[PDB]
Amino acid sequence: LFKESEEIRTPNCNCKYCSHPLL
Amino acid sequence: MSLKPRVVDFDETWNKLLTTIKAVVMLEYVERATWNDRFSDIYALCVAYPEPLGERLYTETKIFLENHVRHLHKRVLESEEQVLVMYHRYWEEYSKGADYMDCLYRYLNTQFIKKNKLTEADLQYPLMEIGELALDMWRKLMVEPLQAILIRMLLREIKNDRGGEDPNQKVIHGVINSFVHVEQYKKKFPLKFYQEIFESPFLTETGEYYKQEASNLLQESNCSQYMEKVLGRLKDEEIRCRKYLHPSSYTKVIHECQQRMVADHLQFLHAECHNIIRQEKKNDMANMYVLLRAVSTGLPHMIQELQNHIHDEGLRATSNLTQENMPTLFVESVLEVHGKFVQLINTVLNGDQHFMSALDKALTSVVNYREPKSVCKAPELLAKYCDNLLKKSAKGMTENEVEDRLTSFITVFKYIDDKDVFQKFYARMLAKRLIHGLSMSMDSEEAMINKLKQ
Amino acid sequence: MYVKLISSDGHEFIVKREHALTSGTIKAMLSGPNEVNFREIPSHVLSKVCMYFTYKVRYTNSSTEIPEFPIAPEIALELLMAANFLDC
Amino acid sequence: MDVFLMIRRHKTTIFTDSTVFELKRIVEGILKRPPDEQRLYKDDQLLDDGKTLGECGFTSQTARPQAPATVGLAFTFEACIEPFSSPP
Amino acid sequence: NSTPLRAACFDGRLDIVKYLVENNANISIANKYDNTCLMIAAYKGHTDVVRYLLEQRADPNAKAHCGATALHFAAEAGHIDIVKELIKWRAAIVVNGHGMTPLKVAAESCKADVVELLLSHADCDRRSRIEALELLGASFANDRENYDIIKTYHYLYLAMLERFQDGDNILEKEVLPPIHAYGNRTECRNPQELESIRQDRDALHMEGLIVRERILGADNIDVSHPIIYRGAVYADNMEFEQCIKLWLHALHLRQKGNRNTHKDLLRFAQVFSQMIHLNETVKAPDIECVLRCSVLEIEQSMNRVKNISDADVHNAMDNYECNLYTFLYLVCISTKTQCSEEDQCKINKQIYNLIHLDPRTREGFTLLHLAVNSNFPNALVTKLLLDCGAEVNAVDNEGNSALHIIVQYNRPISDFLTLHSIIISLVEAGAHTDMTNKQNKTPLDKSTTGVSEILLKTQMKMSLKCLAARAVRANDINYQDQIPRTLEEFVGFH
Ligand SMILES: [Zn+2]
Repeated sequence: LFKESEEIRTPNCNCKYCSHPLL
Repeated sequence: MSLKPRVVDFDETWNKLLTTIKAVVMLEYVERATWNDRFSDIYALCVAYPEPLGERLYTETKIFLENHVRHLHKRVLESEEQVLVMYHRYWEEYSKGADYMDCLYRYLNTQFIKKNKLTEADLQYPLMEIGELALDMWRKLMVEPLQAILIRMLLREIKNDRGGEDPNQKVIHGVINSFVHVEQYKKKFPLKFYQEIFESPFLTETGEYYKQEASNLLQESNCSQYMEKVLGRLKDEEIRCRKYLHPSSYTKVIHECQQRMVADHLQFLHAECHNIIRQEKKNDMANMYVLLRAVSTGLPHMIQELQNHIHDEGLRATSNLTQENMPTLFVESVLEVHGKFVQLINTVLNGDQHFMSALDKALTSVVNYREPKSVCKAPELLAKYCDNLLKKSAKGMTENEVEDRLTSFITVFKYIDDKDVFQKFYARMLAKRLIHGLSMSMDSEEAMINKLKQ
Repeated sequence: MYVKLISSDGHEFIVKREHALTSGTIKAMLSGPNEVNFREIPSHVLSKVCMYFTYKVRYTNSSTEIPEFPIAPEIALELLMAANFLDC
Repeated sequence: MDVFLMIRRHKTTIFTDSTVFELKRIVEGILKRPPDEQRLYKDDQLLDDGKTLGECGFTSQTARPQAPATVGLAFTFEACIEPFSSPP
Repeated sequence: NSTPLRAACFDGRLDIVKYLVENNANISIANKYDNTCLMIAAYKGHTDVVRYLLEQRADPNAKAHCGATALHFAAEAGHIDIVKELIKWRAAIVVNGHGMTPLKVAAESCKADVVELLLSHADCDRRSRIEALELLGASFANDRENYDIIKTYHYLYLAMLERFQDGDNILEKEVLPPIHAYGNRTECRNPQELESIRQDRDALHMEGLIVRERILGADNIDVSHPIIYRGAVYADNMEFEQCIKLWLHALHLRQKGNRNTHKDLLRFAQVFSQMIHLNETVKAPDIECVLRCSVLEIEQSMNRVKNISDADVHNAMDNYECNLYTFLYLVCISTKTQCSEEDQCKINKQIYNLIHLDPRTREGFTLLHLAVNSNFPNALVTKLLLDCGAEVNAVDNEGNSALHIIVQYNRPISDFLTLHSIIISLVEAGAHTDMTNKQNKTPLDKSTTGVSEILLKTQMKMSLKCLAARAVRANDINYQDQIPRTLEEFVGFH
């Protein structure tokens, strides 16, 4: 049906609001 | 020989080309050999190895053409009351010159300006071909500075033509066609200049003039005289449109003229409609129909009055005879009414679908009426007619004439609303006549049974 | 019907008008104020472009095969240059 | 039928497209001169009038449009082919 | 900058943590984002690891690179035992660089009991309590998986009563203006309105959305995710129009937030693909115009971003190809959906704005090159691209042109009409038939399908320019300084 935005976070920074791209 | 790029003195070649173009755009005579050499000169200017001189060529051609158009404008404006003739003369000369010099800058038109002109997407969402450049700055500096004067003279002359005097058809047709050719190549809405500058003022002036003329005619003349006059004026308007204006504006001008002519006074025609329908005026029937074919208001009232007149006449004719004891008389009267109104419609109303539908409605109102004491008497009378045609009745009757009578009866039978009662009467009388054995022929009876099938 | 091509060298090539009306430049030069005389094109180049006009009319739109035009190496450069002038 | 010929008169060279006499009539139509006052020469060899054009040696193989064959034309006694410009 | 102690704290092994600590483990040293072992353990909810590190005099009030603390992450992850321990160890209330407190953090994360404990904490003000309860209710209203209508209404009602708890002074919500994208409903200010709208589930979702937008609008927070879920549910409800408006507002907020949206655009185009497929589309081209303008702005900005820092835009480069594929799909939809004159005019305006700047890709593909090759081989897409100002003579990195790729089309008999239409369209408006690509080649020679060969051969118009260019290129004769400059390029073409 629908697939949620992935939003799998950067392990280095734990602040959920911070958005650090992962290579 | 030196087709390879060379160090070309732009000043000298431009000076020679300036003398050439001045004769070319003014339609002065230039020798063919000189033209053939100016082509090579243009090619040399467009390709010079130190720096292509094409941009300088375009800029200097723009300056020369600007000087030319400004001098033409000053000479035209200095003239008074001859603006139209003078403008038409220089428009012919300049159109010929601009079409010729587009050829003379062909290489510069397809190898330098083309690769730097803004694309179609660019314009849709200042460098453009030299051939149309003359027309474009003609727009910029001849009509735009003089559009008011030009439109005033054009409208006054066309108003004079409507008055009765005949102006120069060629000059007027030329100036309006120039109002289009100046934008003849714009790749989008070529008539924008035309629709903006001539159509709107012309449409407004025609509307006002024809409102005045319609009021004057309505005051002056009776309904008939007025209506053939307004038909003649519409025809003369079509003629004037064909003579002067561009073809695409004919429909708009005719529409405005007719809406200002009859749509303004539809109440008068509608009021006269009852009397004119019921008092046969077949010529005015056709004229009313052609007048109100365009305006939507006229047609339905025409239809209603025609249906009312048909119903009144048919009901009167049928009600003249009561208990005639001969149903053939009623059928013959109905057939006569139907044929008369069908031929009237096909003659004056051109067999219009709405009018024949109204005739069918009126005829259905007749026949299928409860005014006689016996309700549903029409199917019974139809049955009696069919039996009298089929039954021997101690009479020798022509089979072909019986077939003709049956074919005529087919129409009135189609007009009657109820056929089940007629079918029951048919079955009963068929059984009766089979028991008594009185009939013209089985095939003749079979034929009308087949006629019932269709 | 017939147009006289004249080279800068001095030759007078005559070909059917419809043959020579396949180049925009020739149409331009024949329009506005016959006997078209190039003061620039040499003889051999004009001969090659003339043979091209007959080649355009026949053996074209031919599904079977269309023969390649033979262009000599020495004349190729100025023939290509004449292509621009004639706007072929 | 598939014949294209270089008819040459000194500097002048016309381009044509099977009878020799009808070729001379075309020469009438172009150069405007009587037919019997002019004699054709295939490589300076006289061709008799009224013969079939194919027999003289011109055919679809050797009269192709991209490489037409040459026929010398002289007004009745001969007045020679003038060659083109030399390739640079 | 990672340390083995941090890895041990991430794993959750108490024995390893204590063994390393007793053997001179460094705690005050953090990672590249300045993250402490206590704080990562708090985010992971290892109560034993957290209580031992606190015992080891490790700083509990540590400030991360964004200002968030261990209490923040423990509240976010719903670890009541951790936040209780940190409060025991006197964890100070710290507002992070996102302008949010651990109470507010737990409020946004729908950790209702963590919110309860942090309200039980002494150092809380009435305004903070009210805002925390309101945010908790709003997040519960639009939560993807922790959704609860009853909890939402209860917490919002308690917050609003606390607003009205004092007769002398009543706190009135600073409600934002109603949004057409949201549905033009206005957030409630009085308990009566909330009691009226608690019956309507959709109205309470609306109220939660407005509360979240008001509370988190000032801060730098990605608030689109609840909007994403709400629009997904509305699309599941066939309410595409409100769904479309919701995703439009989400894209606008993302543009305000300067966040990558390739996935969002991909989804907002995939929804169009599906709703076209169901044929229930009644698609509005004017809406698609806003999408096209937005994606144009996004792609231009991210192209500039790639230009600024090439070393970190490999993923952004991939998103660039993805965005171009999405735009191709949008053009496919525009072909699918009929448009009005003004709607088509705006669509062509946006497409022309894209085209005017040449969007080079890997291997040099332009819009039309992507439109012709297998990505399929859309026809009216290519025709519209050409009509909007795309270049038929555009050169790829390999050197090919538009015609080269399309004539190199597999499966010619199927979609033969598309192939023929594309060839006819592209040869018009300036396709050179014999553009050599890389080493000398002919697009007729490159094509391997007989039908396409016949098509362009019929479409060929010969000229001395092409034939003589071929001869000079084959003979390798020097052409510079002896040829017109415009024709210098033409010689290189062949
Ligand atoms: Zn070519």
